[PDB]
Amino acid sequence: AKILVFDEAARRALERGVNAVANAVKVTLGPRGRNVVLEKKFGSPTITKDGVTVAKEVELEDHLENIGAQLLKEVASKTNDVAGDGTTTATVLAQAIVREGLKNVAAGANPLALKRGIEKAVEAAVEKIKALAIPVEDRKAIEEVATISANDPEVGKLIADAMEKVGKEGIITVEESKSLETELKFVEGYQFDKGYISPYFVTNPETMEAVLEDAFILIVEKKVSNVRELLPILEQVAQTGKPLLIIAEDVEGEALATLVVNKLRGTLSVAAVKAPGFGDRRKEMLKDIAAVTGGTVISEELGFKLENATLSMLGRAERVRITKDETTIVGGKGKKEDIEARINGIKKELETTDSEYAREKLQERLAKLAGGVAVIRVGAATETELKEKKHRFEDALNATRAAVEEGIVPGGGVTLLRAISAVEELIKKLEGDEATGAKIVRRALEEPARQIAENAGYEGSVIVQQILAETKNPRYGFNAATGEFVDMVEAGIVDPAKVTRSALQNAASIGALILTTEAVVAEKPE
Amino acid sequence: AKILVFDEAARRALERGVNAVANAVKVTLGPRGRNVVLEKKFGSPTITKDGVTVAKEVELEDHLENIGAQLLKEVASKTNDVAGDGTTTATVLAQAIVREGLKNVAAGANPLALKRGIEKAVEAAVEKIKALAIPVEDRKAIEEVATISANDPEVGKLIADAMEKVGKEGIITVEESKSLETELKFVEGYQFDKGYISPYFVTNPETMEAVLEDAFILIVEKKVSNVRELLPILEQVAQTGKPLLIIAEDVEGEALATLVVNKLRGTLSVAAVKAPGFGDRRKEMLKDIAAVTGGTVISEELGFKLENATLSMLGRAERVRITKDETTIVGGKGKKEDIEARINGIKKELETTDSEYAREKLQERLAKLAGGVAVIRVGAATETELKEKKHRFEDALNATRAAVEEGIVPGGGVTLLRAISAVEELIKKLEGDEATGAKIVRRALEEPARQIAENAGYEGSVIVQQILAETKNPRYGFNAATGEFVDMVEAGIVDPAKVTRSALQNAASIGALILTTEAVVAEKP
Amino acid sequence: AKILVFDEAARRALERGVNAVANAVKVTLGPRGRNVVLEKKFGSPTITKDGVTVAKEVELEDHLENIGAQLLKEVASKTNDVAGDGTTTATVLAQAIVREGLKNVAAGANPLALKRGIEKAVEAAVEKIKALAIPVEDRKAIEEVATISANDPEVGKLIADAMEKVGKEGIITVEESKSLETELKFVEGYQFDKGYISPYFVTNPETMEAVLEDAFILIVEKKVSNVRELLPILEQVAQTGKPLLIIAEDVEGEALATLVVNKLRGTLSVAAVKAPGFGDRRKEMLKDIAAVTGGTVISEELGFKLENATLSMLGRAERVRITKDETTIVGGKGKKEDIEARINGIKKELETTDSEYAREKLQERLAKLAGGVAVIRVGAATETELKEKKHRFEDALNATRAAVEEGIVPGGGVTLLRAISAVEELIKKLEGDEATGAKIVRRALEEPARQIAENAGYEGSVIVQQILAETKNPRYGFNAATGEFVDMVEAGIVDPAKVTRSALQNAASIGALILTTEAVVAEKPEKKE
Ligand SMILES: Nc1ncnc2c1ncn2[C@@H]1O[C@H](COP(=O)(O)OP(=O)(O)O)[C@@H](O)[C@H]1O
Ligand SMILES: [Mg+2]
Repeated sequence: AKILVFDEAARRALERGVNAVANAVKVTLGPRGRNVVLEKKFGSPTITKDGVTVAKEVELEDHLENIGAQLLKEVASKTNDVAGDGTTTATVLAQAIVREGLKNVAAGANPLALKRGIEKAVEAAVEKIKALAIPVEDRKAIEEVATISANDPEVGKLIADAMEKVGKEGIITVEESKSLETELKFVEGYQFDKGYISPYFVTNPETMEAVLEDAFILIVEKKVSNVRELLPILEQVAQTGKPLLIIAEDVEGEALATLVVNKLRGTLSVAAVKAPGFGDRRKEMLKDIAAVTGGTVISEELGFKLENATLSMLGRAERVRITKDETTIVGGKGKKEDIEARINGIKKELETTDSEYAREKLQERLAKLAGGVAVIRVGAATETELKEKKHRFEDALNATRAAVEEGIVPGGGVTLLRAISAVEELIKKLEGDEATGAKIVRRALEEPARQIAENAGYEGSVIVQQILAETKNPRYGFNAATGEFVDMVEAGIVDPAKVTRSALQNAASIGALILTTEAVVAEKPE
Repeated sequence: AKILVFDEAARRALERGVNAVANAVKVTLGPRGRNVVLEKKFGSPTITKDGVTVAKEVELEDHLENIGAQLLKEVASKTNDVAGDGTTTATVLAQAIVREGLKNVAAGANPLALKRGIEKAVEAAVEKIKALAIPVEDRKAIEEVATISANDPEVGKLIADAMEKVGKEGIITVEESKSLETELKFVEGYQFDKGYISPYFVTNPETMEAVLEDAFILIVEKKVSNVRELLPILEQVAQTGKPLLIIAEDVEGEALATLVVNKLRGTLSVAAVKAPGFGDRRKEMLKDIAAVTGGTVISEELGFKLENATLSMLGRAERVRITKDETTIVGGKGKKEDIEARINGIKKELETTDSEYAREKLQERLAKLAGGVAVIRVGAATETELKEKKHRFEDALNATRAAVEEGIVPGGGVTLLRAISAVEELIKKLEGDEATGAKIVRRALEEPARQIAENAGYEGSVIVQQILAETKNPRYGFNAATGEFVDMVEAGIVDPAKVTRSALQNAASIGALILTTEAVVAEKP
Repeated sequence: AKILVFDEAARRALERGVNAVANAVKVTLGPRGRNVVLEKKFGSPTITKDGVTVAKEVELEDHLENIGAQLLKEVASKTNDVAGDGTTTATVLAQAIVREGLKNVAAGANPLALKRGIEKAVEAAVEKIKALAIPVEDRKAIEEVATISANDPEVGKLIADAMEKVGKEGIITVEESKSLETELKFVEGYQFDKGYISPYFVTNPETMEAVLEDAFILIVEKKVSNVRELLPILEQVAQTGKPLLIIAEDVEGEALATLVVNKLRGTLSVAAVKAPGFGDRRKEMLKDIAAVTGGTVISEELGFKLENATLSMLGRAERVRITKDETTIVGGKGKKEDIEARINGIKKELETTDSEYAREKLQERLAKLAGGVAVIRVGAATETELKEKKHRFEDALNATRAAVEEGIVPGGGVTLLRAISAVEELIKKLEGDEATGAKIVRRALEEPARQIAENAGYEGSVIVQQILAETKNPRYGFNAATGEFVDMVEAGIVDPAKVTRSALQNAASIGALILTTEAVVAEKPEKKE
């Protein structure tokens, strides 16, 4: 029992959703976001100033409107997913683009033409972001960036060192130490891009992660779907009192169902994750895990049933962190020999490799194993003070890492504003509805800056003007925090150019999507 | 299926909740609070005059409005949590601040500016509370304070003595004696800031505590989540007929589930508490416990499984008291040797220590082990009369202890009133909406005093005036109890300056929060 | 049936209404202002840019909110009454004063004091307006005032042209032309809207006119129906060989039949035309006609018999045109002193006339007598366009009038911005809420300048700052039409000091009142929930 909806009817419904999210989220953008209250079904209410936190809690009653909300949240988040920030900024830009877009379409503008224009606009914008970016590759550079985003010259050093040694494609993590001091330690471990097969395996509802400490790592290679072939090992581990991380190529049917039940029951704290990589590439990576873990790849190939698996064929580590997009293994306890075994065998095969693509990938396995897993044990005094430093340091890390990828640009929306000039120049060479699109982007670009100042209790439009007024130094901007105009850079208010380029491109993507939408097939109230 | 709400729509909703609580609560403020009737689903109705009692029972049907009520209750209670009182007073102040705040915001005032001013106002107010605070450090001082908060000159003495000997950073506890007399004894024991992992471990529903007498103290270091590795020791202790206190770094899954079931079942009376401190700091404190208890830290480090734990590796004490925020061990039966062993090894490492922070903390461990554990065995006659004295004396203690940290000020709202002048001076240097905020706080400050007189059946505004009239002695105030103006201090109507400073700062926090609220995402019915 | 609303509840409601109207209006303010579309009961709608016109159409469903809407309308109209222009400006200033003020009331300020301060602040403001006023002294100065008020160069031109060739004491009229084009035309001699009492009088068959060259004017107050009384003069004239125009309350019966027959005969060339006005004014006008032609009025109440009339007491003119409904006496031979004394009798009488209607009647007389009557016939392709184009002319005139009266000041709200420094100085001498009151005006004074710039696509606050910034030459302002800061006066962006002063005084009058509200007694929403 579906329900069809076409043309403006549909686009307007989606927009409604888009606005629901965007309006709740943008009140937090900038140094002085406003408070958003979220109520928990059981616990008492919560108050935030974090866009992502609020975005997660936004779900609308109406199917069609919700579809828009979800659709926005998705594309918006895939910004934080590649730069660890700017998910809220992408939402704001998107709202604007959607609004003006639908307005002009309703006034007779051609959707496709608007799109062609919105795209050309963004290109020009991005190109300005680039030519405006400050590279961060020096030692001092990387440290300073992190030092700021963390607000701790020490953690800055650590983050810098951690990167210095593990490398760009290396592994770095922030762990909640128990000690009251923050230190940097280079343990053994691995990390691949796969996450919990079921959101029920989550340990912490807030962070949406599944944290396992001192657990076994059952490394399978088959599709574990039968309970009978799993109960044996599941039992041995049950009596161990320890948690279990399953890394099969997939866990479905009974298998996955059981794992989830006992997990939510308290019988056994587990978490299933799909095997890293694909094809030949995968078994090779499953071994990399067994090596650093001290377990063995239970492959049906070398003939071996699961039920006959010993509570010793499965390696283990000090801590395992599972995200919906990534699995991390800290404290690998495999034989330092097996590990160096892969590292070398990987280098040998690296000389025999000819395709640049294959090379880069062996490179990452090489950098994961070697260098290992730079860990930043975070010291606190309160469970509270910890969550704080934990978050702060973690972000500072993601920030800095992104910062290195695409340089940095002036923050506080200022970079997006400087992009306007580039869009203006484009418009002068454009005409028709296409030019209108370019104009739409140009208007959008003002929102972030404006919204920040606005949230801070200032006249958005006014500040945005005074900023665009200064043409001398493009780094000239408004620091909504102190309420003064300064050099955003020299004021330590910067953003990973990667984050900005993304938020924009993503927002513009959602916009183009909706303008090009001619129908939506939703589910009728079940 | 959520439900968004923005701008004034939201703020007004929250305010509705804020008022629901506040209006039910404030009718109890002061020496003559009015009666509030609360019905119990099963038992017959209840009547109170206690703000906190009433606040707990306030839950609204509307999600949005309730959100406000809960939000208030939280911030309001985190005053009683740091001073053991003034939760109701913080509520009243908050109601006022929220009202005037929203009013002026609706008239076009800038929220942030109002905040900036509400803040500056509080500062100046607090600063006056301080400069007006009565220090409690004398012998008579500390005794009198406690004597009052306990309503027992004897317990006052004991509390005074207990503090006199164990010291500021020392350990003091109130235990439910079996004797019909109240005494002070200086045993052996420990105490850390961690409570029952599950509210189901509670022994007394009223006091919300978990009291275990002559129990074993299974000191673990791993995350006990498996039943198999716990059943062995759980069984040995089960046949002992004695209770058990588990102090692992955490108890979850099956382990925590089983412990709770048998507890509520009657199979085994236990209670799980998380391990004190964090990190290296923690294992060091887990040993301090084993030392005073006569047990051993079951650490997987020194290689040792839990199932193989003997009913002798776990020390024991005469009584263990568990609160949702604190665990107390009275009657430590560890070898007097193992104890003095930590005391000295702690002093040696204390000379090698250089960071002032690390020092102060070894200081508390040092004061916990040494001085010991001043215990106040509480004598009663009824299980009822006991819970009462228990609570009363315990609060009196916490009150007095806090009273020593930050001095005392005139009660009956009078101190808050004296803060007005400070706010006035501030306003004269302020302008715009910022000045308005300051004015909001200034108006709020009158509520407590006013409300008290009101509840007592007098003209609030009138009394509040006659008080602000006298400029000579700031301790001049109205005693709603006798219906006469007197020296609040010399009249024994004082308040821990810490309590007051908190209630204000907290209320003003809720206020600023709501004014800065632009949206709320609630769950649909 | 009533509902009693107090405190903030009441003020907010009122404010909602105030803003409802004000925001519909402000959309028009300035050169880049746009139009509002007012639905009419039957025909096409009204498409204006005029404050009061829009304001008057606004009617809110909620009683309290509506009361607010009304109070604001009053500000609009009373300003239109006192100056005919600057209604939008007054609305904006009122809105501004109401919000900034209502805020302060919520903050605990005493409204009464706020009022006193507002009042004092306005006085100081007005005084500064006068202080910057420049007297209108030439064709340019006027072309400017008009071009602006109408927001059209062309309109400003014709108004200047006409105004010039009709003197500042003249009279200009706006009429509905028939072609697509607008035309400016002057009325030569004395003329009134009465035509030939009988089509037979016609002289030209191609123009349906009655042209009498060098003729005698017979001015009879009473009617005329009896042939007898006429014959004596008709013979005297007939023998003169000259044409004759007879002006009497009416010419009927055998008396008219005579003139016609003789006319058609060739006996005597004549034409009859009813008296100009009515009541005592056509009596006073006949005399006007008298003084202009030179003849004598056969005043039935001065003691004159038509039968005893003489060529000695007849009016004489160089020419006479009579259309189906209009009469024009060209080249009247009247005595100069008779005219002037006839004129200065109206002047030395206007200075005692109140009802603006009586001042308009006693003005078209003094206009005719000064042969100074211009008329702009506005053309357009559609009724809707025309009705607005027509209106713009009317506003431009009202402006011009006011400009001549109290002077001219720099436009674009610039002049009111300059009033700020005055209120500022005043504040330094004020205390308490009274000082707050003054501050309210201080802020309000920016609204006009802001909204103009705003509706043009600029930052209100920004522009107002740069203006208030350069304090060397008060004539410094922003040209919201070109987007450049300039000397407002030199740029030709000026406003009649009268409208400015009025707008503010009216805005401030209602505004302050509102701030003193503490209760409202309205109708309980009839059958609603
Ligand atoms: N080009 C211009 N630049 C700056 N101000 C202008 C310009 N044209 C008109 N104005 C100003 O706009 C104002 C009011 O315009 P208008 O829309 O006609 O409303 P109102 O009913 O108040 O007269 C005046 O102060 C006038 O001088
Ligand atoms: Mg006008």
